[PDB]
Amino acid sequence: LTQSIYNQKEVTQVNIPSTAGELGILANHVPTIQQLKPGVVEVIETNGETKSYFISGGFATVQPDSELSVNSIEAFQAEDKSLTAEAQKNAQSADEAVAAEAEIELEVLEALA
Amino acid sequence: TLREIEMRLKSIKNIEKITNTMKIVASTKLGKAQRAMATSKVYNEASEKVFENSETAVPENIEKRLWVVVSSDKGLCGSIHSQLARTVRRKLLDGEKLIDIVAVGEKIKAQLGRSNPEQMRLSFGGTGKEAPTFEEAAHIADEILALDTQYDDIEIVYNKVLSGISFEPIMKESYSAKAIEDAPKFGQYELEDDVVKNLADFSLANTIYAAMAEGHAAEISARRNAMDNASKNASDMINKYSILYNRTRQAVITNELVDIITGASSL
Amino acid sequence: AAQVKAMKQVAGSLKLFLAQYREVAAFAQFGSDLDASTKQTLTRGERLTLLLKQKQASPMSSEEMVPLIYAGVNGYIDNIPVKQVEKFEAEFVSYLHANESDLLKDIAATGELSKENLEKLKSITENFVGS
Amino acid sequence: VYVPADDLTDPAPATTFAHLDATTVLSRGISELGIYPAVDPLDSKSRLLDIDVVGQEHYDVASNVQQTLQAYKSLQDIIAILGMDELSEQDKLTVERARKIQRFLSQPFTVAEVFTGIEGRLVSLKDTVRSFKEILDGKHDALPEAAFYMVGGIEEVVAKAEKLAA
Amino acid sequence: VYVPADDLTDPAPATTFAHLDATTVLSRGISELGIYPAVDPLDSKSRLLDIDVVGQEHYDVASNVQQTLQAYKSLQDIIAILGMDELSEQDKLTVERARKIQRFLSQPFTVAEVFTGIEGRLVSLKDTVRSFKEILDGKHDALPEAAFYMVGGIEEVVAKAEKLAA
Repeated sequence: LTQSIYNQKEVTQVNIPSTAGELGILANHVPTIQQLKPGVVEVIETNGETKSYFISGGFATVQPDSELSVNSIEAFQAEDKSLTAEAQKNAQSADEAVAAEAEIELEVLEALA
Repeated sequence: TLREIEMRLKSIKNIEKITNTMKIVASTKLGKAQRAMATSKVYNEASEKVFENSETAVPENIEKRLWVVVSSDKGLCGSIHSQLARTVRRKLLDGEKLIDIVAVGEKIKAQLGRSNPEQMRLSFGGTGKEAPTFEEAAHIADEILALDTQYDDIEIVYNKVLSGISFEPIMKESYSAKAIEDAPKFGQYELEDDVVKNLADFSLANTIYAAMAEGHAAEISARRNAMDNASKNASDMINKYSILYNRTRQAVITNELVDIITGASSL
Repeated sequence: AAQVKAMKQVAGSLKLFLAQYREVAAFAQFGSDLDASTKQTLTRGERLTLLLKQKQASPMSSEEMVPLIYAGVNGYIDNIPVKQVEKFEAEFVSYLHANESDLLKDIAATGELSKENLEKLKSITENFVGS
Repeated sequence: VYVPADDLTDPAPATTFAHLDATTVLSRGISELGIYPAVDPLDSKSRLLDIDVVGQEHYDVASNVQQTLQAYKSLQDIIAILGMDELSEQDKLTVERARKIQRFLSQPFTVAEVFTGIEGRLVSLKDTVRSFKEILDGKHDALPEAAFYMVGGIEEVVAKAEKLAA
Repeated sequence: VYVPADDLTDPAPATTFAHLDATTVLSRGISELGIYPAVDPLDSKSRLLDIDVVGQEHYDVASNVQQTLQAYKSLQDIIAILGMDELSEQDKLTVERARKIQRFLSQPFTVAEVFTGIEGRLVSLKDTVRSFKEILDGKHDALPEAAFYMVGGIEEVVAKAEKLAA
């Protein structure tokens, strides 16, 4: 990604917001892979240390190695909007030129946290 | 002549000012290139290196191949675009005659358009002005899917770099949807019957970003070899043009004084 | 030993600050791939050499030069562009003569700068920042 | 005609060129590369290089060889600094031909058996002309520059290329 | 010796150099390194640096110092930029020994007891040659550069290191 955060050393606990619904991959999980949707992502170290990230797309390749892989475009902490309110209204109102650009930019703001 | 020696000195002596101040500037780019190479080498392999363990390569059927060359339009970077033209050509005659090429940059459109013009119809210039970003990868990868579907054997040609010593001519491969699905050991994955077509386009658009980063490092790590030798060959030209200037000055002082002594002692 | 005593400490660094500056000011223009440690010598030197400008038949006395060169070594003019720095010099020497005409009088009579007179210029640096 | 200190502007050789119908200038830098005879192809001239003497067939080749050898030594600065790889796609092919021509111009003389050991070589006038047409064109462009060194025509180049191919 | 227009082919220096047996070059850049006197160690040469004059003992050590200062000058491109960690362990030691061999060149003058105040130190010849081998042959290369900065002999270096420790 534009940033690189996680090594592949130790098994950890992570949740994923998939297109088949928000799931959870722990330990020797089945190589279940499908595209993720722009939403919140919860990551927790051992003993319950609270962390968080964000995802704007990509898959989550899993192999019987007890280690999860995740790729996206955005990967920052949650701590890191009047212009978006106009960009949201400007997306709601689109003419005959392909609207598709309008709807997609609002599905990433559905998290809003 | 004498008038142009000092004029030709000021050019060569100030060319040394340019080449010597492009050997360390590229050393800063290498630190930015590897951090832009680790942007794509520990990110894309997760969807490829582990994905190549399924080994969906070499479809046995014979169809039209595709070779996408990766380069930047900025020159003065050694012989990157010189051996790359041979690398595609050495496997062409002995690929055979069927091949198509997507040229990336201004320097490569004349490297292959003058040799194989029919083998391409779309090619954009303006790639390497700075460090390439992801947004420009989707502006060319989708255009490969916009022309026609066609090939199921797309292979990317880039330059590997190790220790920054030299470039490396190879031919990496990017699996296609038909090949991806036709895998002998793919049943270990359990995709929920979703779209398997987006798996190829996500990996293909990330091979380009992984090829526009390691080939962007072989450019910098070979630019120095074309800017370091341009400094030791300029210094070998300054010395031979500094001795000649001392010879010409020594000839002016005499051949003018002799012209005075002749005229003065004529009486 | 022929230089003024109030000029060996303000210009003793100016002499060797333009030594590692001739080669870093000529190549710094074509690309913005410079380091913050190498480009900073140009951000100060481009004003120092611009400070050394002087109009025809306009000789500035010794008591009017020591203030300026002390700020150049400390780099208190790096924010002002290469356009107003020449005007910065125009209305900085006229302010100190109406603010501390006593300091201008002692240096023009003694030429010696102790540890007390150097801290006097610190307060002069806090008043042109809003101008 | 001896030339003092490699100075053709010297008053002694400069007044000699006018009395000569054909000049064969030898260069010192050419002899340092190993090219014998060191006949400078850009300074040796003759009054018989016209179409009224040898025709258009010989004049076309001679005018094409001098143009190739000029394009290589006019870009000698870029080659000696930026390297041969910093050239265009055609100005890199002309250099390849010129380096072959510049060495194919070299010829073992009959008296050169004591300095080189290679037998003496005498090449006909018309045999030389067609040998350059098979170098300027797409023919024999796969052979290296060492196949044209100390050679008399292409008929001996292939004889060396026969040893080279094995 | 002065050189007009930096021309060593000028008749004034060239005729003067023919009578000289040795040259002592003082570089201003060496004085910037804190080296006093500022004798440039790589440009100053002599005719009496031969085994038929000074022997094999004096020649080997003197030919091993300047080659490391030439190595340091060639590795000066990466020390002032990339650092001292991208080197081979022997090349790390080479630059290290170069720092040890460049600081030890400095020597306090006896006539500088008024301008510097440092007690003068005059070193003999045979004690100087023996001192360098005890600095080059991996002996006590852990002490800082302050133990070699402006020192005389080797029995005073270790004696100074006993004062620098505490």
